[PDB]
Amino acid sequence: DFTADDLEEWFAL
Amino acid sequence: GSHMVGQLSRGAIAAIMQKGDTNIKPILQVINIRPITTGNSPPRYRLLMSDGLNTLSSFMLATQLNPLVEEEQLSSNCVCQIHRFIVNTLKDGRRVVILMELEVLKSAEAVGVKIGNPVPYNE
Repeated sequence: DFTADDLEEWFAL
Repeated sequence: GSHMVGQLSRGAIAAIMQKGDTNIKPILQVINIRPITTGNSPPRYRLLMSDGLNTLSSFMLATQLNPLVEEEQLSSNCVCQIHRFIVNTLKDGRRVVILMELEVLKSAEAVGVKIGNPVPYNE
């Protein structure tokens, strides 16, 4: 229920 | 104490990080569970996991498993087996591990302690 770009956002440095 | 570290899949974190393969069912200890600040529904949890050798911070729990966190079956110090997970590699090379299916083998109360002195994976 999420996208690859969601992961990038949640993991942003 | 480290006399229970034989219960954990030592080396699984390094193998996931290095090779990225998902055809294993490692046994891990939960060190912490924290909510990701997404600002929207559903809640999403990030976990710090140990395999007895290393810890790794980039685990996300799949939404269908949230009731384990909410009802406290999955909590700090419990030992669990991962039955299905996905590896997603970010543009910068970090790897997120999404835990899709897991089983709690021993509850936090039954384990009672942090197992060993795993070293944070560099990373």
